[PDB]
Amino acid sequence: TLPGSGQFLTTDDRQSPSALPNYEPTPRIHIPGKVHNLLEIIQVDTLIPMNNTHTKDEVNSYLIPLNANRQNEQVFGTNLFIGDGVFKTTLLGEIVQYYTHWSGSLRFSLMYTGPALSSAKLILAYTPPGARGPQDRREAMLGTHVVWDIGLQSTIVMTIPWTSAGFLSCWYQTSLILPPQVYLLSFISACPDFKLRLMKDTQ
Amino acid sequence: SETDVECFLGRAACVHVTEIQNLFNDWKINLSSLVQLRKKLELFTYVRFDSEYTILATASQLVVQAMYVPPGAPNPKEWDDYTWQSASNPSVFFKVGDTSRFSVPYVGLASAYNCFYDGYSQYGITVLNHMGSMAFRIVNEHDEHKTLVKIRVYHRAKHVEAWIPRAPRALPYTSIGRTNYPPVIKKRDIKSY
Amino acid sequence: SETDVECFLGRAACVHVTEIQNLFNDWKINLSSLVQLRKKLELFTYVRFDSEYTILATASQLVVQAMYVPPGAPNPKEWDDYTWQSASNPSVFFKVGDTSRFSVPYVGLASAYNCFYDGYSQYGITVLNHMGSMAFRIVNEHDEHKTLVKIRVYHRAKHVEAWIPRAPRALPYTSIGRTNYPPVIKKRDIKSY
Amino acid sequence: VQQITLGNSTITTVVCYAEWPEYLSVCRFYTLDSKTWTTGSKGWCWKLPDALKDMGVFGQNMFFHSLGRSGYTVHVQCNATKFHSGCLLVVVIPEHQLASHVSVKYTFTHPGERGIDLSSPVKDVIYNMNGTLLGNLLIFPHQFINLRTNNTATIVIPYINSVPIDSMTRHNNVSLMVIPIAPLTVPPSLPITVTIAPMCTEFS
Amino acid sequence: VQQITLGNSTITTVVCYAEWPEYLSVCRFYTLDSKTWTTGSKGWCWKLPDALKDMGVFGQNMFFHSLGRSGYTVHVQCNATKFHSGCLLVVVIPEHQLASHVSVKYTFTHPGERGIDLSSPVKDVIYNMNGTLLGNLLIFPHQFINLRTNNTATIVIPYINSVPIDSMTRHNNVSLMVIPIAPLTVPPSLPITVTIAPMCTEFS
Amino acid sequence: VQQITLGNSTITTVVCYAEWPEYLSVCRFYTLDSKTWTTGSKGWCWKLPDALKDMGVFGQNMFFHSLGRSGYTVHVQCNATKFHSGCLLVVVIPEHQLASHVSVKYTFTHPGERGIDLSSPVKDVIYNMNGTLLGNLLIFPHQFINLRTNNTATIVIPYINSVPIDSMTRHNNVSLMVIPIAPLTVPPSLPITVTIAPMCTEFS
Repeated sequence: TLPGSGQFLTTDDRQSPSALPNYEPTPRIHIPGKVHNLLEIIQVDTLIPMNNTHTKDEVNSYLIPLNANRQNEQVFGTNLFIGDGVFKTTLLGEIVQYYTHWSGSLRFSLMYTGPALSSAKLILAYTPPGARGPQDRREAMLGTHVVWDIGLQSTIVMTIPWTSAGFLSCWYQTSLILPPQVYLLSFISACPDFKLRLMKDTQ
Repeated sequence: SETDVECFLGRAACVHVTEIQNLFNDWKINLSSLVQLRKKLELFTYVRFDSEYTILATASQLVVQAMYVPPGAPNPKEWDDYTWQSASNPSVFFKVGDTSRFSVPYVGLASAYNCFYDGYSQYGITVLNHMGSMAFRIVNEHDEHKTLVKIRVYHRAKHVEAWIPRAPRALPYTSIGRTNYPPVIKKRDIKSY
Repeated sequence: SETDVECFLGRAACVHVTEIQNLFNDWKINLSSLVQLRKKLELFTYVRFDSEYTILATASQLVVQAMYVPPGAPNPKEWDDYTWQSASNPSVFFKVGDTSRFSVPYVGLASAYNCFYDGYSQYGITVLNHMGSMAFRIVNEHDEHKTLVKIRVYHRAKHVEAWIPRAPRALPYTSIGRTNYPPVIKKRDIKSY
Repeated sequence: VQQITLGNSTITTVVCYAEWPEYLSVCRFYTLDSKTWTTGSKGWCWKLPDALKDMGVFGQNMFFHSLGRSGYTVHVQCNATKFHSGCLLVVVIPEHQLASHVSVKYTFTHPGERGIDLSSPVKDVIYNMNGTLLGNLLIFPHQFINLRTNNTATIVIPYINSVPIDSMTRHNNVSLMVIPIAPLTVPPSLPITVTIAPMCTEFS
Repeated sequence: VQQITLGNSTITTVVCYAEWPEYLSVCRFYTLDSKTWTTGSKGWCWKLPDALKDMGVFGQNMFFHSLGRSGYTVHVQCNATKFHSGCLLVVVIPEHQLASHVSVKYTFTHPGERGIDLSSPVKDVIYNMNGTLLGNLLIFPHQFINLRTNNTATIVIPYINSVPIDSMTRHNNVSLMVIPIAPLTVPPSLPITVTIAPMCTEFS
Repeated sequence: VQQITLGNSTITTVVCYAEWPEYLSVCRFYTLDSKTWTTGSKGWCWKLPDALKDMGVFGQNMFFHSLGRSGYTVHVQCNATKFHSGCLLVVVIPEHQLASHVSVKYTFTHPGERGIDLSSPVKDVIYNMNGTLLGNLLIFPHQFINLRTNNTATIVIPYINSVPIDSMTRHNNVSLMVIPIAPLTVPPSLPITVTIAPMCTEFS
């Protein structure tokens, strides 16, 4: 017998004698919605509780408030820590916090729910890791951004570059023209290139 | 390959930590007692896997019988019951300090075990995810001193399959088999990075 | 064939000699604690090998749990912590007097471990050569006497590869992970044979 | 185009889990009581097939035969002008175990055509009736109804259960819930008409 | 359709003299401060390339190299609902010699990103800053922005100069002006967002 | 022959680990302050890419992008007549962990273009800053500059690091050191001009 014989290594998956070798279990049928890979379900976009400034959790916590008669102010702003803060309870931070290293591309989306008469221009500037997040509309517009006209197109989808932490700000280019409080809906998902390794256990 | 369900739910967890005397304990097989395994199981509605128990018996100051009681067999009521000797209850005899290992097939009645059941057959009392019961007894006789044999059962789900992904659980548990709950989203302002 | 790096660095060394009580010790895996292994490792800048631990537990006047804690998992703070039962921490159960044996893959973050890092991420504090941590506990319960189980861990580097040969170390060490030093060339005259 | 005809009825007008309802008669549009989405509504929950327990031949055959198996096409309509705003979240929750406001009593887990108005089991919309945040409920088949963008939402639910046929009176396979995320802001009430048409309805 | 992507930036959305900008890197959308078209606005004037003198790599390379040569695609956006009226006149004036409110001082002929608000060189909109009536300014490449009809106006300006390359810091090749002809009547302010993207930008 | 031209610059004039720098613009000769090899000099140490942290476009792009990856061609010149003697040891030390004169502070491990004059971390040349004798440092790519035999030394350093790209501001990949083994004996000072040209410079 070689060293380490008669030990029980919990990570050693071995075949074992069945205690009921004759019992034929009930046959397996095809139930719909099988998930083979967790990268199948992080592809689905889920709401971000971005308004953590609320003291209790409620559906309003999924709503980023936007206000009329605001130009050059900041709408929202977030870090990309996928284990604490605002992302810890989303589907991304709920599966990501089971592992240690998350190398993969993200798809970050927003949806405007205001009235059909309202319109606004928001700057979605993406600051990569290593720089300081913008604190005014000009540093953000001088960078990488998409000019999304909320009045025309109610939904924008932005592909965040491969990351393997960077900042994200929103600014009013023009004033919000109101009809004669509005809310923003933010969604997060993962691109199909999102790997996951060293599965851990939170305590 | 670490994100596959065969690897995510299929890791040996300790489903029960008991302590026997030289007397017995029965335990309904319920993997949802572990909030680390329960928090992984509740991201799916149905999950079907064959079971695999590795049982480690440790003394504290001998032979350990590990009996898997299938659905419908009577559980022991005394240490000297006739049910301990029933031929349909499989039992494994191993020494204290060693470890036992066996596998039980899919003993549910549906095509998968029911992690959640929206209805009545007791909203949570369902017989579809009942895998049976485990009884343990130190086979000895009037030993002049009592030695407490701590038993550590390690179950590993193999051939894991999952369906109907569910929302992840944010809050703790209060009961077994019921979703009854007693702010998880921590407060930051909203514009500050 | 004895000068190959698979044979020069790939020999089982005892990386830690501890003594437990019947209580625990955690230890950051650092092969550079051994000046015989450190003097061999510092002739190369980066070296990448899978690990292999053979653990010998000896009593002195039982079951020994050898848990490899991967990078990012919480270390135990009490002997009765919940972290001892975390399903992601692999643990091997073996008797005192016997020996355990397992292998851990390359758990560094770079393409090789960093034996030297010219910069900051603490000049020596780098997370690239962190292989995790080992915790050991004698699983027993209120045993009426305390028996000290000396544990001898033997690590053997396998699939050894090395780069950037460095100058051999002539002087002793003063700290862990730092090259800080406190005449090695012995005096003869220069013309005398 | 806009006149989906099903049986003897006619009405004027997102596949769940990409699995179309299919066999191993009663397919008609049942139009429930229209809900009033006020400014202070917290949501609605319809249980299926329990929501159709008294609706004609479907509800009768639900009680006559014990085991049954039926699919659905759910039309949820929030008719509005081009000045109205707001968004409703229509989610389908398989085996929606409720948390009580001890087990939850039968009269509320099986509320019938009226369903449970969450603004009146536990009615906390933030925890999905189970201690899970409402935002992580987006893994299920959904669609947003933005009066800016849309006015109809269609959810095709297949038969999702662990037995091929089961007693429809003691177990709800799926539950339609409609939860208002952005509140209705209007220049103060708005009707919601939900019409449930069972498709691929099987019996013993 | 409506997502013109230029470089690392992305935005959501009349060739001057029918001469496309062409060579003898820095092509991105610069979104200036949005102007407020009030009921009493008299106009705006942006100088190019002076309007881009501090905007990142374009404004830096404008000051590093003396001679340069750049074309532009000018998007002027007056976002509005279907109740708003009014029309803005976007004209491009080559070598727009201004008339003083003696020569005109440098701080105002080269106003940068802010430009000159004509409602505050001479600011009389009736004489085009030069003694010529505003109505005869329609010979230049223009487009009307009628919120009834349109909401965007695009002006493609080529490099119009008498030397192949010239010092960009002392001479404005073209000047964008936006002059409100019909006043804004609404059931009392409306933003204008101007985004200038340099194209075919050349240097020494 | 003797006029290696690189970019807009022109100068008048041993592959490390036999691995040529190669990709997975900014390639020009940067001529540092000439060092004075006096009779009592103990050596010089240049950190790369930290030695180029403020030198134009190379030093700017070093601070703008976090991750970068660059190779080098290092020319070290000790111009002399045919009466001068002495030899300098040019060595390249990957991940040159210094020993302090507790960790060594950032201002000295990252000294920039000036480097560390070992005649002023620990400055003991006998222990290579790490407790290893200077003589065993010959395993690294070197060349002797004997004014009797040579006057130039060229060291081609590839990118030597464990990650394909890394933050250039917190980690020095390689360090050029020039240590005088035979002292300058002359019939009492001699300049050393070091010109570093980055090649195969990559960024994020």
